[PDB]
Amino acid sequence: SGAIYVGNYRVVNRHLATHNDWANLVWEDSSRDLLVSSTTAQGCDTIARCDCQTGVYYCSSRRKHYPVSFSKPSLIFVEASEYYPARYQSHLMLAVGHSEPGDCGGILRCQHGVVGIVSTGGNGLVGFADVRDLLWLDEE
Ligand SMILES: Cn1nc(C(N)=O)c2ccccc21
Ligand SMILES: [Zn+2]
Repeated sequence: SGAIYVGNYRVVNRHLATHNDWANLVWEDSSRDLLVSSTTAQGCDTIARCDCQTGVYYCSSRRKHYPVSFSKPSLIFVEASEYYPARYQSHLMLAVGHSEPGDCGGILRCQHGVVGIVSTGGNGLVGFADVRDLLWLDEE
């Protein structure tokens, strides 16, 4: 579980989005597992714009922030989980590290701020959904 609070926008895993998220929707994408909803207050998190392939993510199923090297945002295949079956997901960066399904929402961060959130993985791999290619999050 976890969200990005960038201004009056809550960024969540689409598969973990609440009735309130859909009742106050902005943008969503099934192939990216990303949903942005509206908020009644500006947030405490800033977004990264960069091509960094290193940072740190929160792994809830360890209560640890792990340093990680991670791929650039691109197309990958995922295996069956509690939410989705074995499918492909886009704009998804991968790294070596522990992730279960419940680790989704945990933030990934580089020097430039928030890179994205846990969304995918398996077999000592963790997959992050990129929010760096969503520049509109900073404004409006
Ligand atoms: C981080 N993570 N997200 C999923 C998913 N949404 O299917 C997954 C599945 C297996 C292992 C790790 C995983
Ligand atoms: Zn950075």
